[PDB]
Amino acid sequence: ALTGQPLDGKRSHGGLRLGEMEHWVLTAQGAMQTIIEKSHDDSDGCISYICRNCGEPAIYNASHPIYKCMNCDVQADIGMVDSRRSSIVFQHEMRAANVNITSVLSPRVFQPA
Amino acid sequence: MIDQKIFETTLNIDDPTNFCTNVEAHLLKELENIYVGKCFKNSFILNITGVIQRSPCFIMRTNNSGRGYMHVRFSAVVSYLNAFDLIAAVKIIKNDSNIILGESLLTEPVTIVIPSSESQNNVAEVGQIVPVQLANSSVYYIPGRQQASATGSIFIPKHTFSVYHVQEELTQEQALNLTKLVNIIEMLLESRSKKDFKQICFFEKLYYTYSISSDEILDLKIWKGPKGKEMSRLKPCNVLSFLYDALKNKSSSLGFWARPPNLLKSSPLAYQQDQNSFNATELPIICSAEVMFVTLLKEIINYLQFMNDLCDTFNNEQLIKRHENIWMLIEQRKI
Amino acid sequence: MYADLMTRTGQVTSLEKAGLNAREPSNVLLRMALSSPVQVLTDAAVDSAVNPIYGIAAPTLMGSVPRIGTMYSDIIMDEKYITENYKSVDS
Amino acid sequence: FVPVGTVVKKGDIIIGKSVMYGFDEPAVVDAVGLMRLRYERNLNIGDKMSSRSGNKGIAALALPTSDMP
Amino acid sequence: EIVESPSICEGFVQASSQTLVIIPDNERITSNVLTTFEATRLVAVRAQQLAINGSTMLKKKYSSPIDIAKQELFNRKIPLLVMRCIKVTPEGQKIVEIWNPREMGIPLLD
Amino acid sequence: MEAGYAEIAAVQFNIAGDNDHKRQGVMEVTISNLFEGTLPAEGGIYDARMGTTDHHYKCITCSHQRKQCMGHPGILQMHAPVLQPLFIAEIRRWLRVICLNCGAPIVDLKRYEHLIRPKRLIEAASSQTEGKQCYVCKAVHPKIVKDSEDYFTFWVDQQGKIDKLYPQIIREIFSRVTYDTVVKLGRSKNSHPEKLVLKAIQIPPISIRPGIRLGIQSFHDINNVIQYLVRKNLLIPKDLQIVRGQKIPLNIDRNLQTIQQLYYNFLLDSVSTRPAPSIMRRLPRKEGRIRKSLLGSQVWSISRSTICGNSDLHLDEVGYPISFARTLQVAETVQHYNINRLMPYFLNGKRQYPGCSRVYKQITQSVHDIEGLKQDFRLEVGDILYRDVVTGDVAFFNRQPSLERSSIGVHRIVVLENPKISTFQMNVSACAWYNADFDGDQMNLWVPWSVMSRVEAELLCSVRNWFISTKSSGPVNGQVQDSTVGSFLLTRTNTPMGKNVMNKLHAMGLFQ
Amino acid sequence: GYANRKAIFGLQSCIVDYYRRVSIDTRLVQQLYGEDGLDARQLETVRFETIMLSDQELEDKFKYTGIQSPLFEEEFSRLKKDRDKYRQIFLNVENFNFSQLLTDVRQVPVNVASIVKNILLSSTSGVLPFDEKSILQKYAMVKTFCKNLPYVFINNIQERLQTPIPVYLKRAAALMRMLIRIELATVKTLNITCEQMSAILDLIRLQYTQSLINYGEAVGILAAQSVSEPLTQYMLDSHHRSNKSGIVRPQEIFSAKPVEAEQSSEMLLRLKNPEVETNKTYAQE
Ligand SMILES: [Mg+2]
Ligand SMILES: [Zn+2]
Ligand SMILES: [Zn+2]
Ligand SMILES: [Zn+2]
Repeated sequence: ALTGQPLDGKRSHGGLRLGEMEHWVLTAQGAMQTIIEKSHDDSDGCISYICRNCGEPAIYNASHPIYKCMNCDVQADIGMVDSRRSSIVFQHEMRAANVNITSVLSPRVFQPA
Repeated sequence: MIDQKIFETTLNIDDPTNFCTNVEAHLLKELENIYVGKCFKNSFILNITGVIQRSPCFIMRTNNSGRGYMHVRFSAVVSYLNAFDLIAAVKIIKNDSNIILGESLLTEPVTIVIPSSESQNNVAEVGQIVPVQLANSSVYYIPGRQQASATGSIFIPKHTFSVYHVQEELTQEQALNLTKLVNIIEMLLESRSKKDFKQICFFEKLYYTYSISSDEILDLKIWKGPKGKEMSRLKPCNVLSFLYDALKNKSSSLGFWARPPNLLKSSPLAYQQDQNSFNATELPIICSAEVMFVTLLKEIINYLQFMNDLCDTFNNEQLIKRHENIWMLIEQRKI
Repeated sequence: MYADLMTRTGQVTSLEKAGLNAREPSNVLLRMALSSPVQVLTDAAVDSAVNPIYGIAAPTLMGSVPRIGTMYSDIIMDEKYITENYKSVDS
Repeated sequence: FVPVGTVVKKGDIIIGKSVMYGFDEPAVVDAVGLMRLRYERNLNIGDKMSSRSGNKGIAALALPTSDMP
Repeated sequence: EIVESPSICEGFVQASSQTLVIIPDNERITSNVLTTFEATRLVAVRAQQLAINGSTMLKKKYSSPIDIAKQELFNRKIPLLVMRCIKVTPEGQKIVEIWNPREMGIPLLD
Repeated sequence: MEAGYAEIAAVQFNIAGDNDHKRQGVMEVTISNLFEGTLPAEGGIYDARMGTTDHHYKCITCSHQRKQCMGHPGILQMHAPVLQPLFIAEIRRWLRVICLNCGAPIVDLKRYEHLIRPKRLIEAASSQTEGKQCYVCKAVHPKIVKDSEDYFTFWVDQQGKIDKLYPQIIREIFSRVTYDTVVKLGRSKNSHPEKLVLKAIQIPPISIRPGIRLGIQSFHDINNVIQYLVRKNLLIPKDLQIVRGQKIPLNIDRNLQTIQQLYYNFLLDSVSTRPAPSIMRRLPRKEGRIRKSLLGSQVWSISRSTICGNSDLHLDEVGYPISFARTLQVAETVQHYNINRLMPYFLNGKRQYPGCSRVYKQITQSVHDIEGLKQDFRLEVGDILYRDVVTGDVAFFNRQPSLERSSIGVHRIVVLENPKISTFQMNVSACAWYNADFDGDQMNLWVPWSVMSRVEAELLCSVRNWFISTKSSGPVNGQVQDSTVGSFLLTRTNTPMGKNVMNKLHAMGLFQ
Repeated sequence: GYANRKAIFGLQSCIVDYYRRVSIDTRLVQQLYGEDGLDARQLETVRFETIMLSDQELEDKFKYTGIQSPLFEEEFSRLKKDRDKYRQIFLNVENFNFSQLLTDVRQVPVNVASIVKNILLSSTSGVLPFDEKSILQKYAMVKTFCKNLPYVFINNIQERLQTPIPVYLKRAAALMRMLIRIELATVKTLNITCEQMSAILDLIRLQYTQSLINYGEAVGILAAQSVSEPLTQYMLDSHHRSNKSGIVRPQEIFSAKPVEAEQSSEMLLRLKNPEVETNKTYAQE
């Protein structure tokens, strides 16, 4: 419930672990798409929304029409950022300790004209 | 106020191979399906004009879907209702439960919550088109919504008028900015001519602060404006002409400027006294010439747009009869 | 590689928390991953550190994927070639 | 409960005094401290044998009597 | 006088937009040979896009998206481009290097 | 309206004032009622506006189910201000370096301007400022001492007059500090010391604390401490004003102290700088958030089993049991080129291998089990078919500990259709990559199911690449044991019988 | 294990870039990966013949005397320069190493000798007739190829335009330039044809290009793993041979310990003169 990842091992009918060492091996091989698959699609991977105007977690819902940033009542500019529920929990826990995490989305880039 | 604005956004391309077959056509179509008809960046988007700049069709790298994305900088036509704007047509949707709701029927959608504290508002009946004035508060353009949200009340003209203290002379560089505002009036003035002169007279007399009988129209070369009760027999100065003469070195406006209630707001007439020989309850406003001219120029557009919109809203006698109570309400406060 | 990293700043630096703090001070997330998350976070907050997202540890902690290997380069659709060789679906 | 001697397949209901069964290896209800399951376990490829002097080894292949030397 | 701290959002100023600067073709300095990573990425992206939409310029027929993408890469028909980001100058530019896979050398992927 | 695709390019850490908590809070905790029937009590620590942890109700804030809502923060208005547990030392330093009567510093800004910004404040705090006199205030700076019984209490002993500095008084003190002082001292605008006092703490999103325990203790959860904090805040009088030289009733002092202690334990309890559930205790250690969840992850679609030798498998092949090939699936998107090849899998279903398990309809955006499928169901372009693993499909073969980049390699699967075999089988010469032996060693195998992952595995992580060791640049694989001895015997010039020769039949039989 | 994790996090952010350099967020750690820009798995040990030869032996073996032209004297002089540079550099490596000794075997990206031998065997045509023009063409081809060799670190566009080459790239290509000079000396490739020579050069360039390190490589993790693995063998082995214990010295190296804490310190001082060093009694005094 907390992290959203599979449960632990065969005893709980969960998944199997790919610890830090496996991630080091995969990064050394350069297998980033394999990492995406295993650690996001087969794991707690999720979509998180951040307001570009203030770099804070926005509120977005397509089915029920919601497009809302708390800090930017108007002027909200929401972009969707691929993340992991574990990372979102990490950032929420950091915020819980009065540490304000501000995410700077990569700037938009345009051709000369 | 219809205007041009420039936006920046990112579009998700779900079928990059098919999208790139015709980028321009696909790009415009996607923008219209997403933004047109919604509030975005403290504005309401009416129609997309074009794309100023865009980016190549990048491919998402943080997920295993093959979808692409594109940054686009497009200019659209947006409407930003300010404070004190006059909305001619506001159909009441719900008056019961001491709650008065009305949605405008003009080019710029807006939902107005009319307070029940004022008695005049309670006179409104559901399904009746009634002119409204937006309150001093700013309009909330909640992003994503399909219409603005504001609060206003039935337009009862007020006698309280404000003088503005003019100290700095208007700079030719500043003049160029104002000429754009002047251009808006010219189009509005031309449109007013097309509307029959009989219908404008009824409404302008109704919303004139002072009661006036049928008299000779105070005709001007710019427009045939109506007459009014002269205050101190002063000579009004045609602001529209002034800017026209301002382009001819006639930029002397250091004296005081004001438009007392006895002036028909639509007509471009300004009583520029040398001194503050006004019944101004509040002290003159120490403002620059640009601030004053912009303040007064936008006032003309607000009222001029109001009259033209009134004629179109009420073009048959059946409707005018249906809202006799509304018209009579202005008479009660008429002074 | 070992020697060049350990002598990057002109002085011999360790392969430890002290050495990392001297080579990549702004990388708050990487140093958090190594050890002492709470102390690193406190110093970063009081310092108001700005942490660029690079390397392996920082994107991983931010939930993203490192921009290395297959993700180093960018792929962009070739509009000209597609326009000249392909037909729109709505035919 | 369930009858004694019943094939307890994966994803079945065995009411005990524990219905779920996800061991993936079929079992049999030995008794109904109750609900005993017994498996007929033979020597399988991958089982580990060892001589008395250490020498642990894994059964990697099984051959018919005709193929043995 | 007493000062009340504003919120972090008010102080925050979002990064200004950048302008793509395509280095002229003759001023490129990166390798004219696909790296193994780049070829793998090209093939994977093209295969996924084929999965989304089956249109292709390959004459031969294959029953799986991966083979179509690999053969498009080897026969120089893949409709993608490779953009190498050299530097992001603080002035607000993103200097890049656009390469056409149909003309570059292809590594040994088998 | 749609949210475009973006990626984080930088993270900025800053101290969060109560103003931020007020701005970013969906709800405001008012009542202490844990639950109102089945649904969460409104205005409580479980208010659905903050998020949802059950399938019965959705997120009021963003109308999402338990999944797809990221947790939505809240607020709690503290009647008495509270010092931030995470920045006690900063408060101490600022008190040491700042005049209490006025905001002007009691030290020389030029005395430390030369130092780099992060050190300036530390050096000023270290410098002795116990007896100095403020230039604009005739007051002499007192002596600041930290109580030895807690980590969050500050005493001001002035000429032997001991007085406790309550959080409201500290807030007043820091309120007068001018911005120029913080800038010169090194800290930035966002780190103004006034922020270090909170009058409204943040209630964590419900996501961080999913252990609501609905459905009917000894375990201790973060929710209990938050409920205690809410109750004690309710106990405190709402309008309490403290003054530097003012006394307070004993019970009030104890209540404020216990609220401070509750907040401190909630944020940091076991952090060093048993029933101690802390937000910050979750981060450190091998079992902490960062090392167990973010760095490394549990994954689906993965198998583990014992390994065995098989001389008939190539170096780059692994023998996969049939049952595992049925459990793990490969997702194929139906298309015009795919349809004919995918039809046999669809028809076989779960009855005969090769088959399938599920199909995802593109029109309906839903997945259906193949077994219960209705006859009307067909394979239309755009659907995803989850077929079985067949011979030739690549897979990732891993042995732990993963000490080398060869510790994970991609092997072409060979499905062992014999139901008896239940072990992964690889050529003995392949054990060099993984440093493995057929002595009971186990290995992990997972089959890529996404087109991009499959392409990456087949083109990049094939074991063919790990033939030459990165560590040493020499070969990794070759003949071992029986193969070496047999090579010697075959190439041996003379045998005990005589010359090492064979007839045509046996020469052919060598290559068969 | 512990030092393995510490090293991994220390070297994590070292990633190759589009210039083939190693950097940590644009901050250089190496001007060129490994100072050669090559993958660790694309190298094979090769022997340099000229290193240990005497002056007279080198002249006898490599100085081609078929044609009385200054070009061949220049080529032999280039071989001599390369030999002297190799000696001077690697003799110096001896002078700041306890026991590291000069060798004539180095790991190179391409085994030129193997290419030449395979081409000769595949297309054997006997002793070719002495064609003076052909020899000069082959020499010019090898000279131009050596000059353009550093461009393998750049595209073929810059090679065509002949833009300036960085000095560090020239240095990176120096070793392979010397090996090519040795293995393609006019004496060695006397039977090779011009078409065969062009094929050999193209194959050499292709093999060189295929050996360069990829752009997104996480080389820091590779180094961490490759150096952590042998440590465990040292840890156990040092225990059996046991200051100088398995863990004491690696910690000293990887913690930048001060000299005071440097246990098992040593020095290798040498006698003032080449003559007195032979005597052991003087050394003992
Ligand atoms: Mg073993
Ligand atoms: Zn915002
Ligand atoms: Zn939600
Ligand atoms: Zn003072």
